[PDB]
Amino acid sequence: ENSWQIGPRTLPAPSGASDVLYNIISKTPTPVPTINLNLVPRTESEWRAAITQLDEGKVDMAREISKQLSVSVEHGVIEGVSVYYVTPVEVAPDLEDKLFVHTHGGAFVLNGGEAGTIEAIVIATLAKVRVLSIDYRMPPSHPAPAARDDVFTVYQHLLKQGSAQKIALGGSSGGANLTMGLVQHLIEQEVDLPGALFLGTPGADMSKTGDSYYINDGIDRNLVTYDGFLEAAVRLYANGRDLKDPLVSPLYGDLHGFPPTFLITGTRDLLLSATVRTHIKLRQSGVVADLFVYEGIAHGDYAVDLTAPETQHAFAELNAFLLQHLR
Amino acid sequence: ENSWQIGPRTLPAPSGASDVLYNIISKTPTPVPTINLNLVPRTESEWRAAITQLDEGKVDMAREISKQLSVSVEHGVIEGVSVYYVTPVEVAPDLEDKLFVHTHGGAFVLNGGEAGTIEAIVIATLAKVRVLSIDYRMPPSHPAPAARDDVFTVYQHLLKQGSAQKIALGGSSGGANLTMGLVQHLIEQEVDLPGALFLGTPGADMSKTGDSYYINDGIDRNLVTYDGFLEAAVRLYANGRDLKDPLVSPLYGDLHGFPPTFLITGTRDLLLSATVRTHIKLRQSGVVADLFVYEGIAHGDYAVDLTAPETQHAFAELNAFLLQHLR
Ligand code: NA
Ligand code: NA
Ligand code: NA
Ligand code: NA
Repeated sequence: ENSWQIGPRTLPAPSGASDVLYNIISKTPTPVPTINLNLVPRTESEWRAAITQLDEGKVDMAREISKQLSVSVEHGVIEGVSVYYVTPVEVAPDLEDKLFVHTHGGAFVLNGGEAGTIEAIVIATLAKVRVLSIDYRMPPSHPAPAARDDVFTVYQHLLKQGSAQKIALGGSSGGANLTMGLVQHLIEQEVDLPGALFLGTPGADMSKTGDSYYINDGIDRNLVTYDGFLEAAVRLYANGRDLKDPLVSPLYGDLHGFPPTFLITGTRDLLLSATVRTHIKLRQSGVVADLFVYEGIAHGDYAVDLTAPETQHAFAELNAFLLQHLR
Repeated sequence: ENSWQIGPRTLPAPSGASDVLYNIISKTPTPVPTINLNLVPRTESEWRAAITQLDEGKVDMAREISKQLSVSVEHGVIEGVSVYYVTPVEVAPDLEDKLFVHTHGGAFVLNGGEAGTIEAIVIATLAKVRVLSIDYRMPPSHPAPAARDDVFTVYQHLLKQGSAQKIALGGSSGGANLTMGLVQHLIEQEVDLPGALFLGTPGADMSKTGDSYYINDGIDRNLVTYDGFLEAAVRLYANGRDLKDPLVSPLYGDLHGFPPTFLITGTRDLLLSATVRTHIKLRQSGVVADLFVYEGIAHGDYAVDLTAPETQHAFAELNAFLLQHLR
């Protein structure tokens, strides 16, 4: 109760953002925290229903972007793990022998299958690099650490094929969580590390620790609130582990030895704190880490409209970051 | 009215911050907007009283830190401009021939005289570099562009003595504003630029534009709110100019050609948006710009307690930043 009671605030669309983002936000209704507050699956069957509902239309969006941008998206399997090969029409000359291994976002149970390729498609086209998106097994059907295992399995296979230094690894939210956890494991096991990491709005701390969980409650148009669904998803993922257990919230683990890391979030992101806390911990641990925070941007909004100047800039920066660090 | 109405929120002290910062925040009472809402000087006499009131105790803190850290703070005059030579006991070997020219924060009327040396002392001692803090003339007695002129006068004098490349320039809030405006002037006039800039919580856009003005209203324990005093101070500074005039809000000006820039802010900063929008605009303009956002930190909180790990880290990064860019 040493906490602050903040009165109601009024939040206008941000004229500081691009016209594209300003218009997106301006057309977004005030986020409604009761939906996510009331979406609390308890049974595996309720989970399957919630998940389907939340994933609705994702595949359609993915294919639409793919067709429009001439991105090839092809399902395959690597050592039993579902993957998607995502090839853009233009691969940067110096990224021609490089690979971006992508781990999709969503809160640990979302974006299975082709639904998870949206961000991979964005990265592929705009960062001009081939992407391999890992369709890792998720709860409720496949409790942790099935997802962790899948990412590790694909990564190990890739190292049989070529140098880890030519590989970038990452993604957003829950996938960024697996990415951080994987890298920590690799460092422990003295396995070769990726040449670079991408952590977009990472689910780095899934306990309700972080200013933005409180400050941006009702302000992040996508996650809206930690309470209800997100916490339930986190707890499903945690599978009995403490939420500050580094296996659940990798921010609490050691970040020394991390490859150069690129992080992105925005002023309205519920995971803004998770992101900047991670960026700071990386820097404090002697890691090259570049942070980008976009005015107006909520969780994942940097990869929702390819015409946003924010998005075009962000991935042009990612491209430059991959050119600098991958070899 | 395309705005979102956000319900009241509860903001606990941030466990993700350092213990030092957590205890500082935890001991800070809920910010109270009404005070700054009611502090609205209209007359020059009322300004002088408001300013005196707000500056109260600053010199004492400056002197206390100085003594405690063995920092020499010496008043002088350069071409008629009041300055403070701030010399730390330890200057980094490769910063021995370098100089950090500091422009104090406060909202355009505050921290005159020795009161302005606090951040200079923190920078000098933690970044291990000599600081020359410019005590520029401010409203109400000296309307803009007196401050602008004073900073330019000192800078021009310094270029007569040595290479601009050996000089870093910057500070926070209002001073950061002058810094941005000065560099834009220098670029226009084809004058040699500093080797590096420091923009802490910059007053880069002083119109009420920026998510953080709204999101962090009542959450920044220092500025608290834009309404009332801060707006009054901005308008006094503007002196009839539009608040988006680049001479008032340099974010709106051209940032191409800027030297490498180091920016710092935090999750609770009312000027978080000003900061990240500047960082993004700099990066979009081909400028080297490194952003640091600290969980829990509000306007200027990165230079308020030298024992905070946030502060120690931030200025160790600044040190590394100056070592890389000054030559
Ligand atoms: Na930024
Ligand atoms: Na001031
Ligand atoms: Na002054
Ligand atoms: Na940060």
